[PDB]
Amino acid sequence: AAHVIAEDVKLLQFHVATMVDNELPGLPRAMQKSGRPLKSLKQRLKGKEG
Amino acid sequence: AERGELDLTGAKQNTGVWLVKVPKYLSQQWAKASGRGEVGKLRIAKTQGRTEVSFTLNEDLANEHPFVLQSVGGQTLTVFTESSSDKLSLEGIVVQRAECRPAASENYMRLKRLQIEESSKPVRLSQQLDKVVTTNYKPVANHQYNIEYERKKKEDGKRARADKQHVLDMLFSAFEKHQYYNLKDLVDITKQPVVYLKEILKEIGVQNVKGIHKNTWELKPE
Amino acid sequence: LSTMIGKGTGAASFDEFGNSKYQNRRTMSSSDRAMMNAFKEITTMADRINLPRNIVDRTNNLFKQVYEQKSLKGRANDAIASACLYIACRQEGVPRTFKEICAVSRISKKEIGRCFKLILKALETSVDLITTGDFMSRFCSNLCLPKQVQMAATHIARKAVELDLVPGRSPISVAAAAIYMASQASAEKRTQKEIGDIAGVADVTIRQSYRLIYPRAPDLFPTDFKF
Amino acid sequence: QSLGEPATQMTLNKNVTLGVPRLKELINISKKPKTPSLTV
Amino acid sequence: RGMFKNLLKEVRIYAQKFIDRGKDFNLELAIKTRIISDGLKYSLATGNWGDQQARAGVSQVLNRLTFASTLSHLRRLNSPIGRDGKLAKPRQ
DNA sequence: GAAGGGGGGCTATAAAAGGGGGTGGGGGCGAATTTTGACAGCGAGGGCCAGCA
RNA sequence: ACACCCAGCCGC
DNA sequence: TGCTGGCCCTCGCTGTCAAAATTGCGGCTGGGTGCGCCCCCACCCCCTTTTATAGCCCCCCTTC
Repeated sequence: AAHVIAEDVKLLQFHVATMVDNELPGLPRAMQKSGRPLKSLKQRLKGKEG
Repeated sequence: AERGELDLTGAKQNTGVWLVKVPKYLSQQWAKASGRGEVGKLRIAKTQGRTEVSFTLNEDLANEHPFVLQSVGGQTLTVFTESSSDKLSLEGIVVQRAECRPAASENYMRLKRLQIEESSKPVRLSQQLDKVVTTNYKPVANHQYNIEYERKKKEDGKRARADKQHVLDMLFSAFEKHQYYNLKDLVDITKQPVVYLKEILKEIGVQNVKGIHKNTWELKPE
Repeated sequence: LSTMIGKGTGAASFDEFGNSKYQNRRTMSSSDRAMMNAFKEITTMADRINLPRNIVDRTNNLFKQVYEQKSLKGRANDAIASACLYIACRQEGVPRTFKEICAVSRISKKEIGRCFKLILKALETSVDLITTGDFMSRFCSNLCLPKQVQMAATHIARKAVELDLVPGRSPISVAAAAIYMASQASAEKRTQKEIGDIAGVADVTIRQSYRLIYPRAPDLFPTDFKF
Repeated sequence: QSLGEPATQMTLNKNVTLGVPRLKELINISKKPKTPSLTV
Repeated sequence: RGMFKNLLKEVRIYAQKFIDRGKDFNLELAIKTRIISDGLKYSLATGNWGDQQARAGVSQVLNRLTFASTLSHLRRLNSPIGRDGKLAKPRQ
């Protein structure tokens, strides 16, 4: 169905975004099993230990 | 004259009643008396400018209770009644308020402590076991629920494959009761093997899609 | 390799009906789901009788080998699970009885017996035959009996096995018989019902072993016991 | 560095504000000062 | 309290799963002994005070360096004010 | 009616036959602060127009 | 034989 | 023909609010870990029956 394609491309949107930028407001943070929100590119470049 | 009417003759007579607070041991003694006829004597004495109210416990009931009056005009209190015949009535209006206190000063606390022992009876605390338990997960060849269920699968029996005419009559008779049915409900009512019943109803019944719960079957031939 | 999508912090991800529009699909194949549920069942089964985690990990190893052997699809995964638990308890030299596994499992003794028979036939392994002396420590300790009772009962059981009073008798029956020997000779005494409760053998089986072990009693005892 | 090394020695926070908060309030343009004042 | 709520939810799901099929259920297997025995262990071991956004550093390894260190570590308190925050008032 | 006893059923071993039911596998449903910046209201203004004189 | 997370502690 | 007040259509100061970022340097140590679920299909096991074998155990019977 068209709604299946829409929700799946929206999910892939979310995954590409959280690959690029994770700290942005609104969407939930992509996390591994058992906590530990994964270290995206912002978390690797910006800040003290970046 | 109606069921919801409250009799108001007591208010028209301007009957004045007294409301009094008493401690719980007096109530317990009055309950233990079980209405023998007398529980004590109420004493009142008025001086030239003061009043004195007290209550004396019955000597038989025991085997002084001074009263303190209080302000009443802060509220208007009246008493109504409900009967088993649903005839509501008003008794009267409270005109004086008092409270009952014990004359015992130091020994009374002892009774309070005993009531504490009467009130700390149902509260319950954890205990220490010197020995760890033995009778947990006792080695049993088959569970009681399991052996009862396996026993019950012997006499109810497996659903025998029946002839086509009888199951057709059963399914149309069930269709006469209600328009739609679920497959698991048809299996329960007709009491037939799922694959066989599905094979019989494939010829005459047809799946119609319903987005409200699931794709289900129709027993109508058309 | 996967990731979980958590709950949203901001309210900007919520739809008009809520539901946050972004949630974990959790596909992870069927076989991995089956293995995960089986491992959960193994852990919650072995915790009931308080097994050490080495036996749990050995059970998981046997379950993964059986599941990848692809021969026992026709039986409930829980049966293979409890069978692997029995195999791992056997292979560490601390065997449990079938009834003890059946107590902490939803499965009858017939099914676990047949599944154990099919595991030994299929996975091609050999297990050591049980002896009476393995069960003695667990039985005495759970019955709260001292060390002298332990040593006396173990000596009685091993002597009764080697001298041949009990042809073809189950080791569980003669083990509980040795428990009854050591119990009915000291200050502390244990009733037939307690012995059957802790061993799983029926009181008739205890009386059968009693009446068959009763002649030649001082020879089975150790050198000193303080009668 | 010759400005910020005389910043780790004075204290923090009938006179106007003075110290590290004044330094922070000066090098930021600080559109809402805490105690702005004139000298007429 | 939270973990007993979890245990009751779990035994409710188990009892429903073996009551919808229409038979009795054994209570011994119903209660998962994993939950209470593991979660309290996990919380005291890690110091994270929850079922993994909760309070952190509640539980610490005891400071066996001297007897005064042990006593001062056992009689310690802890404020929840965010330790990195550049405040002045609550610390006084 | 508690306890000991007897008789009988349960367990596994093979094998065949058909079909019902249990089981697993795949697929579908829903404790602190700054600056830049825009939304939205209120308000005034130049303009555009029909009517006045 | 790591990598995150957490805690404690040192000097200013 | 010049003058007048109505609203149209455009601009914008402003209050509050939303968005988004940052919040000392270096270091030594120990410790822990690594959603929510129903339905529809294939495929296999047990339902019978027989019999030998024996220990084990349920159930009823019997005793006093």
